[PDB]
Amino acid sequence: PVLKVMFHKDTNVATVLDASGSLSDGSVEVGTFHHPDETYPDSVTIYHGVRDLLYKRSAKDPSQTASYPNNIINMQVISIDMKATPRLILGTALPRVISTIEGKDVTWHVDVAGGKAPLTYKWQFKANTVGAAFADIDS
Amino acid sequence: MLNYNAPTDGQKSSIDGANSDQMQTFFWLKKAIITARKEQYFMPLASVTNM
Amino acid sequence: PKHYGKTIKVYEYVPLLDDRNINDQGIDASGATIVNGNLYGSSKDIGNITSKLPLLTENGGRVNRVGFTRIAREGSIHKFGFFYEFTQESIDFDSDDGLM
Repeated sequence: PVLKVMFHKDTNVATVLDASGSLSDGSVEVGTFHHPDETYPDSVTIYHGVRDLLYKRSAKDPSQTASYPNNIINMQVISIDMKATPRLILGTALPRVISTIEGKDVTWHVDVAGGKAPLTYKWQFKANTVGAAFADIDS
Repeated sequence: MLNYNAPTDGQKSSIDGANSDQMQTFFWLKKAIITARKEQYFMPLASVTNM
Repeated sequence: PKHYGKTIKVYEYVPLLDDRNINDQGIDASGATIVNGNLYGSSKDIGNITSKLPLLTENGGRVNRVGFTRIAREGSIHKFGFFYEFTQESIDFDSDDGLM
């Protein structure tokens, strides 16, 4: 998902919030980024994206851009405030292979944490024959 | 800054190109898990008769 | 000792993971600021522990922060006493000696 970052000069508080959301505190819009990175999903968190976005902007006025000696590169004073929905993670994963014999019951359980409630689950089944595609199980 | 990513699960490290991949991505202990033989109870009871 | 009043005080240091350790130094794994400094209190919930575990990527900057707290005690002292009095005739003319 795309996240939107706003920066307040006086209090040095950076707000991370959804694309549709907005803030009327008096902050300015610095940029946007994808929280789950497309190429490196489990490599970088929100902090790295916020730092990379803030590297571009100017120290005097966060509205405009500046070169190296004049950016906002001191992250010790800057505080990150999170307002966006937490990312969706898979706490429990299905076993990769299940072996059984004919005439026995089998059970699959999955647990998902995070996201915005409520959550909806849909199950799909693909036949073993050649040229088969996923089809919904009749609920 | 994981330019290593995870070669397993389909992710590619940054140094490796789109075509190539890491030669070795796991460690093999070479020590196998085996189960013991089932024990027998009725066999010691029998008394043998020569044919 | 003398010249120090009537009170004795001492410090007690709280461990990192108790509920009594309250502060504002916390930073959660995502890098955002969080209300509580300690990773988790005296909570044994698996869900809470899983949510608040300290995890690291390759580059870990400003990811997990903690804080500490201390407590103080005190005590004081008091004074007691009592007395009695007598005369000389009560001692000289009494039936038995050794009353004192």
